[PDB]
Amino acid sequence: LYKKNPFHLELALEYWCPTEPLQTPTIMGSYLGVAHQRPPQRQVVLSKFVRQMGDLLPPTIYIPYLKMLQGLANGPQCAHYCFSLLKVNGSSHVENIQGAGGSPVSWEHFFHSLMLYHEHLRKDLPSADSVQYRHLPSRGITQKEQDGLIAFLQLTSTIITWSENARLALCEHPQWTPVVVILGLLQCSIPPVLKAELLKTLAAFGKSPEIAASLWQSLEYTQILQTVRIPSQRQAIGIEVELNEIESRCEEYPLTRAFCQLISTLVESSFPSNLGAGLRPPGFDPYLQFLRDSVFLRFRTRAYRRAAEKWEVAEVVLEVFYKLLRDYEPQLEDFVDQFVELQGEEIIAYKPPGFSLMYHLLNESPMLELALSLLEEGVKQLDTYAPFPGKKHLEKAVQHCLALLNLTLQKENLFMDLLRESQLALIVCPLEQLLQGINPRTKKADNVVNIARYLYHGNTNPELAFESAKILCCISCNSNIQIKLVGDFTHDQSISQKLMAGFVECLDCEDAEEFVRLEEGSELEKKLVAIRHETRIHILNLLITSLECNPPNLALYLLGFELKKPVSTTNLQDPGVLGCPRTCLHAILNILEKGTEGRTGPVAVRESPQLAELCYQVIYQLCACSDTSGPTMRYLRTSQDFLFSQLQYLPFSNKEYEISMLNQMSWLMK
Amino acid sequence: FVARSIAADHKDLIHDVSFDFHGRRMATCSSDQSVKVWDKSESGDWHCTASWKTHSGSVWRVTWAHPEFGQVLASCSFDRTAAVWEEIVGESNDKLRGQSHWVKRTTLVDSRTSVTDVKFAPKHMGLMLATCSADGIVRIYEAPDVMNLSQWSLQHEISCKLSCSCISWNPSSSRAHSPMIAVGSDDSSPNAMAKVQIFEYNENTRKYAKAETLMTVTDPVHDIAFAPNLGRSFHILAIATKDVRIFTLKPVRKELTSSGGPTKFEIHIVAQFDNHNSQVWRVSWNITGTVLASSGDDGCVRLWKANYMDNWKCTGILKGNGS
Amino acid sequence: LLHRVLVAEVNALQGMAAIGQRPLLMEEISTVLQYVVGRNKLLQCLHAKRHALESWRQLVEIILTACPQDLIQAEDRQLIIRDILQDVHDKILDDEAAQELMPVVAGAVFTL
Amino acid sequence: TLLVQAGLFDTAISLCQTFKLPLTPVFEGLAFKCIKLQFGGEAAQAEAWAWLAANQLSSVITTKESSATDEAWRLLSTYLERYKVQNNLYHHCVINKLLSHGVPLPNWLINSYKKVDAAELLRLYLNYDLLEEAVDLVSEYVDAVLGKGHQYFGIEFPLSATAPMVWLPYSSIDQLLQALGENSANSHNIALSQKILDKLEDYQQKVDKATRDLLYRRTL
Repeated sequence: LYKKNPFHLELALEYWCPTEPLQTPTIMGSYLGVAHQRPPQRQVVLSKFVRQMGDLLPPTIYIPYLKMLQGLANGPQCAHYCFSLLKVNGSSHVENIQGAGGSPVSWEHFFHSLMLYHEHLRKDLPSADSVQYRHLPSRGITQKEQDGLIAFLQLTSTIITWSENARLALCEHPQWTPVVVILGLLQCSIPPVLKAELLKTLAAFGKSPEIAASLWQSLEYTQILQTVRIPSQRQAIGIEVELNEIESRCEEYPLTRAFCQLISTLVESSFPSNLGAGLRPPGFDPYLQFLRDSVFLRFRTRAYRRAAEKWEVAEVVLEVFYKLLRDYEPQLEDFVDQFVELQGEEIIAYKPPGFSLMYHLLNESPMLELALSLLEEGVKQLDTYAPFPGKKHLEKAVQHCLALLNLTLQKENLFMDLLRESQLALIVCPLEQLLQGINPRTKKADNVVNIARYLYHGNTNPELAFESAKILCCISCNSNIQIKLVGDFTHDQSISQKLMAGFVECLDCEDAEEFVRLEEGSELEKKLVAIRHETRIHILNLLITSLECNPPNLALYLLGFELKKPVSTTNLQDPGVLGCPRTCLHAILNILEKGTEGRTGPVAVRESPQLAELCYQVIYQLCACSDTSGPTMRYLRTSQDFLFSQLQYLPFSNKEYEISMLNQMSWLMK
Repeated sequence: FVARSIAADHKDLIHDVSFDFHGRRMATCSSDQSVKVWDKSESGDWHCTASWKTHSGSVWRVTWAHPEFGQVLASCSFDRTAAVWEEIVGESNDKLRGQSHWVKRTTLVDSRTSVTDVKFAPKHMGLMLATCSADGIVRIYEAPDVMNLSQWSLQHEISCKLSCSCISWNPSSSRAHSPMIAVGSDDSSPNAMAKVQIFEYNENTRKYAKAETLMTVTDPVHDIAFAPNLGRSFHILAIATKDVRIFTLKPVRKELTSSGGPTKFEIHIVAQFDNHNSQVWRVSWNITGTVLASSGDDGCVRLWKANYMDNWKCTGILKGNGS
Repeated sequence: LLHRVLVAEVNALQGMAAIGQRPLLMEEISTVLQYVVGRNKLLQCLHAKRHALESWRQLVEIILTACPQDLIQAEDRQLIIRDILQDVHDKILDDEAAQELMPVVAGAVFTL
Repeated sequence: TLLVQAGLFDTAISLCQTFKLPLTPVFEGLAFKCIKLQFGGEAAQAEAWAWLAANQLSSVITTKESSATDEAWRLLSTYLERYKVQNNLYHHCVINKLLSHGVPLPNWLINSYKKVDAAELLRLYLNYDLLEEAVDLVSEYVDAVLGKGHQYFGIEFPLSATAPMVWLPYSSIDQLLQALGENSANSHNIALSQKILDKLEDYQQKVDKATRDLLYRRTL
């Protein structure tokens, strides 16, 4: 139950009771000295129940109690009170080092147990000459201790996922040293599920940047991924074997997913620039080689017992690549080959992981094949509208794939000019143009067409329609590409009718700018309305930029012009008339038409003033250009009387949106 | 130019002369093991107000502190020491007839070899004293109190890996240039390809890291001087060797990826002058760093200035007549 | 970009004193960034007022240069121009009036 | 341990002095405050003055700083020069804490520890794979025993038939030559091995002569 808190309510606080006063010095806004309220009887019975189900725990109730504490440790205060219970449960056993009877639900019992398993597993190590009849080694952890250790690692991981104090005041401990014990156990022959919950415990510890900076050097020192491959060595060591010899034996992948999750925290606390220095060239790319060339390029190859886990693996790798391209900004030294002395030879450093990602997205790479054939595969599942195993993880794996390509387009020009000044002997191609490469599956240029097919899902996946509209807005800036987009978007009329539908479906959606301000609303609903509104704004910006590109352009298609004739001979008509489809022009009109009967005037001039400003700009461009104006200035009078029905409401009036209303009025007067 | 003259009554060769910050006092030091202080009267004369033995060797330099630290002198010696001296008002102890009111507050002893030069730092760094010696080291000593000048802490040893002959602090008061010291070498070996080295206080290490080495100064060096910084985005450095040299040192702006290393310089030679026909034995700048003076075995001090096109030229020759 | 640049200098200040002053340096960066948001609002408002006045001027000048003389008579056409001139003048004879508008205002008064 | 977490280090040292307790947690915790600072954001830089000003550093002097982070490293240097009676343990502790956190060692800490044990430093460099600094540490140590700045390695008397007998960590040197040779496919692991071997006969021919010069002074 308390394991999720989707409204932040900390309701598990009735199961807690403060034994010590919190001294948070950072709120300075009240003067009511509320003197020492006594905790309510409900809380005094419940926080007593949590303690008194710890009294003399039998081995059957032990795992239920660790799970009860895991649910009740959810939230920042809940985690700090649970950390304090697990501390008080240990602080009693002084001097009496024969009376084995401390709490088995305490920090000290757990970290001493981890140290004992490390001590024992690292001692049975097979000295080679011992070739004769051994008995069974009665020192392997049994499942009852494994699943108990998993329950305590999952309790630990929830506590440190929330409480800052509980990451520090466990890593600081000079007798528990948890990072060194956990990395030490990951070097041992323990099952990959126990390794996964150990790696998740590190991934929750690595939130604090002081812990993360020491964890990066501890990972590099422990070779859990082997970054230093020795020239005599036939077998790799670490997770690159366990993935390909154990997980690729089980068809289940908990260890590699927990390792991707560990790197996924350790990028947002950042990585040391000197990572691996003196042992190898400094930098990140050996970890990117594993995630790219051993995980990602190998996620479609592998077999899976969980038909969902094929997508659970894709989410946690594309998240790491997204973070590494989000936070990297190109610099001129990325294009200079920095040399470093290594054991007496001069060797070039590993370039930034974001430079490595840009270089692998600005070429016809197997990583770009796997990205674009994930966008194709995503639409190809979604266009069925069905439920399927792991669906939510495929929708996220598409989201990170779109956001990667969008981050490339947002940084491409700077990366391409720093390459021109530095004169580095690389080749790279614009992603605008690589997206027009022949898809090796379908044997069309259909990658941009499959990006635009996410708009046909704008009501059901607005976060995929948003990044789609925004990517397409960026690509619409290139006047060279406009004429070809009109080709690829109209060559298949069945796809062309879904594309027209998806652009209209996002615009005629009724959600207003009001719901982003009302403090009562859910975070998730406020977010979804803002995403839908940005999706409209990027569609209007795509139309605005496309209309000043020479004909034929993408806006003249989306607005309904006869691109099989001279544009000025177009017979624009109302939706359904002679079989005319609904177009973005009938949507841009509908946005301004709502309220034209009312004493209050147009609704979007009040409830979406930035949407109204851009809608009037598209109508101005459609009336100022020589070859749209003939068709448009007919249509606006013959079916809508539009300039009379709008000018009657001038001037527009709100004191917030003066700049936008002066521009709405500017376009309507024009 | 007009010359007034003073009989210096040093009982052997004088090695150095140094003004106070106001040009109202001067110090001179000798092979007779003495330092003298001379004060400029309000009548425009000069009088020897103190004359005492400082050391056991020949004294090789003398230098003053900035007057926000009082009336403090430093002197270096062939006995391998440096000594710090304070002028005290009212402490002339008659029970010891003929001692000076310039009291020795400390003696620095850490150099294994002759201490060849000694310079106080620019005052905005604190009461710091650099020395250099023929063990190939520069040493930076530091007072924890301006009143208890007996206590001096050795904060840095800097290894040049060549003998040290002279030192110059960079006089930049601007917080956009890290503390710098340039070091010259008397080394006559043909194996050491460069005789000037420049150390930046690379703050990101607590240390005088070697930023640069003047690979064109192959010949031995006797003296070295940074030019006072009139707001310039680049430093100027004068060097005394077989010829006079003037270098520019312009910091290369770090791109935002080059963490923890020192700065690097766009370095030029702006001038090289043979016109002494002989070795150059001192280089010192005017207060604004616009005019250089240098001496040699021609028995001339020569003055050098930039014209309006940065063409450095000789502007004057101060020479003895022997009348 | 301005925030990134000012924060880069507040990382380049390698000293004891700058570590202690770092809060106040971020606080003065906050007032500089707020003033620059004000400067960006001012420039967008002075654009919008001027773009609206240019659009209004464009409408007035088509009513005068392109509409038929048998749609506004010799007296009502004169009254409309006499009244528009007096209103267009007072909004630029007031001393709070933005100078960026004067090249549009005199440009309208000329055609009127 | 609580005073060390707060950063009240000289009162933790005062308490160790009234209760015989080892200063090792004080040195490790002060080194860990330096490590937290050397990777520390703008808050951790301001947090530091609220414990630096507790450790009585009131006689301040400028122009000594590690960038921003700074007086934590001077307090640590001063404690390693103030508490000399056990100084192996407190250099070994601070260096093990820096190397387990990948921090490049301050050259003042190196040239302080060379005067205490260059072998406990060489053991640490082999424990942490720092084979280049191990090759040049051996390259200086052998030459310091040959008198070329002997005082930087604490040595009273360099190799002479008029002195005490000298010593070198050959156990660690044999292990360094193996630790290089384990990567024998690299040409500069061979060059770093030769840089030791050729210099160890340039040394051992002088140990042979000094032995012959000494035996000819205990047989007359």
